[PDB]
Amino acid sequence: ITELDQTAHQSDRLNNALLMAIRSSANVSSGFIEQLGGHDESAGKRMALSVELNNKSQALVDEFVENAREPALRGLATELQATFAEYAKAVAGQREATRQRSLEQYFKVNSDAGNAMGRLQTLRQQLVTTLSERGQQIML
Amino acid sequence: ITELDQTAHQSDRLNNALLMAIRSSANVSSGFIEQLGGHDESAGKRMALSVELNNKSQALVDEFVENAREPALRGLATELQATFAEYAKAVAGQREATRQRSLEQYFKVNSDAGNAMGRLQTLRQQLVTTLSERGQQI
Repeated sequence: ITELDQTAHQSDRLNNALLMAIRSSANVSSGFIEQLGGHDESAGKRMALSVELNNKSQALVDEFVENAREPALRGLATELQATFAEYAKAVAGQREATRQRSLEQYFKVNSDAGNAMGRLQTLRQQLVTTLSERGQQIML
Repeated sequence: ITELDQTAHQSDRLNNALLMAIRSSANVSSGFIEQLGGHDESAGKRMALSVELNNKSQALVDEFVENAREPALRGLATELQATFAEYAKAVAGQREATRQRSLEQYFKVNSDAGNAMGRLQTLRQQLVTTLSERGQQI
């Protein structure tokens, strides 16, 4: 029954990582809105929240890769880690666009992140399916 | 295996509902900045996506809560229903502010929204853990 809890924790890492990665990009936009409204300190707070959420998401993504040992899982896990690196740099580019106070630059790397996020969602769906297949197999 | 397939469907309803709810508010803040930059066509598209995502995730949460009859679940399922009702109330306020293009209105509910998503995340974990235990209770 130890192997089942291990699969469930891989599932939680995956679902938590994606949720916090989306939150992180959302907080960048909220920070940019605060700055355009004259609240530079609250913009600073939202920037810190975005980096925090992104760093936690990255920690969970790497934990998932490290604890992935089933061969049907590791090929996708590598893809998830590479694709998340893409998403992180785009969110970093969003925080940098906030720094420039450049709006048209913000829209460019915002589309970047949404593009990479769309591929993270497809990868998450494959891994959840691989994970829960493995869990159901242990039970049968 | 039918009782196991329903705890599987229940976890899928919950995980999808959260992902779409977080995406719904992210589209509103992205839409709001797009209005500030003059990208009004794009912002209108983000608002339509946010309303559709809110509608589907509300439908998934509703179905999840109504099917959560188990005693270890009912309390947490009620907490999710309450928490999600207060999240949709804040994201709807973010959308109202963006349509009115009011920075003042946006700043009233933007913290309400973001805070509740963290709690949604917390409750998802507590619920999936309880569902995973009932699933292996077989």
